[PDB]
Amino acid sequence: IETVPVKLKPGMDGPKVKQWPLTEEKIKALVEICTEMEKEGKISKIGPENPYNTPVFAIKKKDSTWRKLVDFRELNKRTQDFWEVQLGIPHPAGLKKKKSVTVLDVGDAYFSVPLDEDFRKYTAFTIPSINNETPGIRYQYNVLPQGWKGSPAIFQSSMTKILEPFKKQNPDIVIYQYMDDLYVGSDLEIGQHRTKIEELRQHLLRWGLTTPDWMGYELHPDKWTVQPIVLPEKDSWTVNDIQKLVGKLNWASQIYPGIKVRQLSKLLRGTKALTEVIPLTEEAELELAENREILKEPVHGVYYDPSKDLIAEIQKQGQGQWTYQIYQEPFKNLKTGKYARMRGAHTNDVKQLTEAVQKITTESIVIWGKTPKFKLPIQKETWETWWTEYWQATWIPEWEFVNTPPLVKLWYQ
Amino acid sequence: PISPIETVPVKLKPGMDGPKVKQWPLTEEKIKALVEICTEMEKEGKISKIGPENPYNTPVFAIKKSTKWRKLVDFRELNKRTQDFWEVQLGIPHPAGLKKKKSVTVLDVGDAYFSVPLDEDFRKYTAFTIPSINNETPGIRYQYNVLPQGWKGSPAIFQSSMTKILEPFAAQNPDIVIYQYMDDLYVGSDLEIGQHRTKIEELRQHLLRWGLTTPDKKHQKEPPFLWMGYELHPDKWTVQPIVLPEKDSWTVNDIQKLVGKLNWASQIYPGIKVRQLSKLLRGTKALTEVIPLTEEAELELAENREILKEPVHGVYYDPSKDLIAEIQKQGQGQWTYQIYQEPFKNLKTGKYARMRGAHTNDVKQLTEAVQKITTESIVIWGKTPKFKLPIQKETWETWWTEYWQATWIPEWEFVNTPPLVKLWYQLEKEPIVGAETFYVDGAANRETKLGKAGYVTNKGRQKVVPLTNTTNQKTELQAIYLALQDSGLEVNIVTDSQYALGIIQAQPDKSESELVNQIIEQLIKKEKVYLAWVPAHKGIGGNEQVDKLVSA
Ligand SMILES: Cc1ccnc2c1NC(=O)c1cccnc1N2C1CC1
Ligand SMILES: O=C(O)Cc1cc(=O)oc2c(O)c(O)ccc12
Ligand SMILES: [Mn+2]
Ligand SMILES: [Mn+2]
Repeated sequence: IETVPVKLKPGMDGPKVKQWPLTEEKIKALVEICTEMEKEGKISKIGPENPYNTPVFAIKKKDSTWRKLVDFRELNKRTQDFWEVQLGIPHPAGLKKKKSVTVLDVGDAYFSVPLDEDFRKYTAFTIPSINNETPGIRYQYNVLPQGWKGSPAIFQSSMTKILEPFKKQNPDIVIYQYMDDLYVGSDLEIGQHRTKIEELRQHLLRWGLTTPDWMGYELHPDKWTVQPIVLPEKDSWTVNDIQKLVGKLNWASQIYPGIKVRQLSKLLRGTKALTEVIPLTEEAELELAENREILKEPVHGVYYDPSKDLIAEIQKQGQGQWTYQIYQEPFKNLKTGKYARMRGAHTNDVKQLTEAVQKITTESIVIWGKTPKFKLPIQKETWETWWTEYWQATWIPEWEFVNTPPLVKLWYQ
Repeated sequence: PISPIETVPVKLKPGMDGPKVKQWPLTEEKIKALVEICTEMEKEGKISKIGPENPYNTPVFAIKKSTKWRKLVDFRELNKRTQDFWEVQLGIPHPAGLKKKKSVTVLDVGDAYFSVPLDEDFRKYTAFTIPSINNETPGIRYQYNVLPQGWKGSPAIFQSSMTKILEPFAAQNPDIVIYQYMDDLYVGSDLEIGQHRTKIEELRQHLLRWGLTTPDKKHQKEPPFLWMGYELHPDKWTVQPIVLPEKDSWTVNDIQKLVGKLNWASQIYPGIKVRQLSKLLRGTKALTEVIPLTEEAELELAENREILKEPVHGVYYDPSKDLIAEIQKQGQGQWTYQIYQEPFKNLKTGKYARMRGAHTNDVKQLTEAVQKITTESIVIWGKTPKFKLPIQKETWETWWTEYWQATWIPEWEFVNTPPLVKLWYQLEKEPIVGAETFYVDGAANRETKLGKAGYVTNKGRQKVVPLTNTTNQKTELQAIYLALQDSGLEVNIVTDSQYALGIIQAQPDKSESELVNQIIEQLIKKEKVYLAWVPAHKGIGGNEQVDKLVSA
């Protein structure tokens, strides 16, 4: 009943972000959602003296019939030192090492805490109308809104208190909170681990805190690694195959110092046809084997800089496959990976890319407690019109749109 | 008279005080006109005399056209100190998204702003002074009690006040559609004309009880309603008349205005083109500079005059029927589309002509056009249209499977109307056995721009071409062009240029570079081409041989 005073960062005004146009079915769903939220006092209508706005979308975690997702990305940047410095939620480095990690949505708890009365005007949002036929429906939040990085910072003391009996009861379980999500990691058998999650759900339910109802929200970060680069093993090398191989190793030497290609180049002397078969000499085979032993070792000197942003690049590999790498400085990868899923009838590109972004973002949160900024291989307008069709997360990472193709496609196959 | 309308609380920007601009003297006949106008505004409660403790002021002028003077207050300094408001009427509806109505009435809210009160605590900042004659006596001090004309917050507050006044009427009459724009009201309904005119009168009376006056049925406007450059009938719409001038000479201003009018007309008039006319605006921003119309620009303008020769109208939206969009290629990277529910009547038309960069292909541009239409449809009708496209399924399926970017394609139908969208050539995925292997390379001097482009083949053929006014990039493209000129219908080409590899693997069929076009012409004539890449200066077989030739 007593509100925590909240302030923007010094010298910054509130967000004024355009509301994206929405289909008719999503406007209706948003109108039904907000009519209830206003009856429940969570949000109230505002007037023209509130110039701020934050975009809203309608997404769909599988259920009977629609949830409201607010893109607080701008408001989060403009309230940053309030939530990252004053009430920052530290990051445990052991969460990435547990055998199983389950993710639980606790965002419903925020709705019981009132929001600082002088801060509510910054949570203003608009439900658009079809073809601008009527002015937007303008609301602002009265309670802590989901997706705002200040809601967990305020609810943190209440969350530590609710979780305290569970942690003393289970001293080995790692619990980390990122926004509206709890990440719970254990080293238990998957059957015992799911029982412990149900126990924790019953603990939160007993203290009045509702939650959901081999994959899904269940992870296994002990099986994740940084992925290795691999060279093909062939019995017959053509001139073209060797040229592919010297090209890849020349690109690899940009990351690994000790790569050598001299013995392989000397096999291609004197203007050969591309399809000519070249048997590998003993000296090139040993050159090839020594390079294979260099790529099985991690690149050394790669460290995470908490002062820098994380960058995530994605490559479309075809055959429903996608490769990604997370870095802060070019060619010093902190993690690389691959994504693939195979249901021809239901599946398409934007679909795969959207699920890849959410997967990479979840891996990022588990490991560094921070989302990356994505270099998305897609047209800007195409992504902006369809990403909400398959978004099932409560957060939204930063993204930008890459317009040049890379030849490094096959270099990551 | 206290107004029954709830005032909106207004604040000044933080750390700013109200305006303190002193009033310049005006002529005696202006002052006499100001005293007469203000005394009538004071009687109507729109202003009020204030004491001397108010330290603020804003200049006032007076000017006439009728036989009446008008009062003008220059609120520029107060606007700079006024808070920001929720942006007003930024997006207007597109008439193609409205639904047909039997009757539509326009209502001009006369004296709109002065009928809405102003926040009491904020009125002190609107103080102004009528100067006494020869500045010998104290000036007459007034301040506003309503929304002043030209103040930063008057449009936002009035529209907000108007909506709150309208919402009980609309709640009682869900069979009535109202759209507000500035101080106008467009009221449409499907009721029989008798009871529709009754609802209009009920609305006028409802508005009148809050101090909002509206034109009598006598002075109520009639079709059509000139609004935002459109002409609106209850059952059809079009753009206002487009007049393209005949001129002996054309400046940048004249052609910028011309492209604007042609763009505006393209939303209903099908086939408008603006590629050649917009090419003339490249790079130059001198408004009065005369640009000579090219041969292609003259033809394009001629083609548009023929399209604009007789009127075209658009039909309104029927939500009960499917939305269909069809696209045709015009050539030179130009496309046009129509959105319709029924034949012979279009909801709207439009064009997509942009090249994203220097090179594209038809399948990519078609996808970008479908994207532009999908965005436009969601804004106007809240949904995605069914597409009819001049591309066969096998053509698109092989493109979006192998295109390096992610993309989404809606449900669509193939329309056989030529010209069809096709893949003009496809590079081989594996090297061609029995086909000659060309090791191409190029080089140029960055100062003299003198270059060389040549090749060495496995068969022993070698060639070198001298090049002037070129770059290392162009030479690498000239080298591939050379190997395509001198090879059979099947050829393996090995380059060291990542640049040239990225261009050709993008499989373009259109380009702004003449050289790339010539390479496209050669790739079409070939039967099988394999393009391979190796690192430069790594001892890689034939590449080191051709590198030594053109380096010299
Ligand atoms: C300018 C404008 C903007 C938005 N809607 C409308 C209009 N004006 C019309 O005349 C109109 C014509 C046909 C259908 N709706 C119309 N109306 C609506 C109110 C019935
Ligand atoms: O690879 C480089 O270092 C730049 C480079 C690019 C290229 O397309 O062609 C090159 C070339 O023909 C050279 O002789 C040297 C360097 C390059
Ligand atoms: Mn080269
Ligand atoms: Mn070279």
